[PDB]
Amino acid sequence: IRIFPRIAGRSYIIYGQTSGIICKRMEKSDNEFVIYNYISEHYDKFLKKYVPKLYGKNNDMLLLEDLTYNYNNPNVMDVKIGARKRKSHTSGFFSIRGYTNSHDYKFDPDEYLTSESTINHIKNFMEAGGENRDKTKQVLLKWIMKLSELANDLFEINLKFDGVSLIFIYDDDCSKCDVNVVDFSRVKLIDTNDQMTISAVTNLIKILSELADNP
Ligand SMILES: O=P(O)(O)O[C@@H]1[C@@H](OP(=O)(O)O)[C@H](OP(=O)(O)O)[C@@H](O)[C@H](OP(=O)(O)O)[C@H]1OP(=O)(O)O
Ligand SMILES: Nc1ncnc2c1ncn2[C@@H]1O[C@H](COP(=O)(O)OP(=O)(O)O)[C@@H](O)[C@H]1O
Ligand SMILES: [Mg+2]
Ligand SMILES: [Mg+2]
Repeated sequence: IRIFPRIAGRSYIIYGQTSGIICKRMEKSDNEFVIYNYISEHYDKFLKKYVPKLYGKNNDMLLLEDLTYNYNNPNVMDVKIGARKRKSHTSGFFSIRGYTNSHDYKFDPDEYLTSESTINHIKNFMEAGGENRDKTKQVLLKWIMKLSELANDLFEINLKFDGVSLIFIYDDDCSKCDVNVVDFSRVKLIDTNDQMTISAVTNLIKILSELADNP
């Protein structure tokens, strides 16, 4: 058994016994599985664009696509865009839960931040990408392109995305990047769209667009 280098969460996550798969234990209920299936049947396009593939279930374990698999030198950031259980967001509209090398910058997931500190932590996450500005702003722009489409699509989806995170990834060489939505354990059916979750994504798009544009 090989422990998966998580960025955040308390969940039991291991490498699969084969390439490109992780096993996440459903700790408290099978609700994450129920919600993958429900999204599979009602919003399959959403599942295809924005969510790691669910290959299968093994008792309490989900076999998930390893979002880090195709990266020589992956940098990962977990941002919670869904509602916290109780507790307000550490950055108002969202909470950064962790990032690759966040220890080196004295990052603390319990610390409520100003806009300045929030933006500095995202700048911190981007430092591994090096001083070549053209290729780091390409990463920012590919993230903005997918996040924009996600915020657009969220208006047409009647789910409360309580607890869901965005996983931002980029390779050290800035050759490759992505962002995807994870963690549906606390997602709920509702009769409208999720304005809190949409505001989290639009606020991130704002921050990233400010970085992509600064000189
Ligand atoms: O991620 P969602 O679901 O929102 O809730 C998590 C909660 O976050 P928030 O909701 O308070 O942000 C964490 O509290 P934090 O240390 O961040 O204050 C809990 O430690 C964690 O429960 P744990 O697994 O530790 O028992 C929850 O996950 P779960 O309920 O899916 O297990
Ligand atoms: N499919 C995935 N591929 C790669 N890393 C993942 C994947 N899903 C989760 N992770 C990693 O695991 C961490 C916790 O994921 P999450 O599903 O939110 O667990 P929890 O429900 O315990 O919060 C993330 O911060 C990320 O580092
Ligand atoms: Mg989580
Ligand atoms: Mg969870």
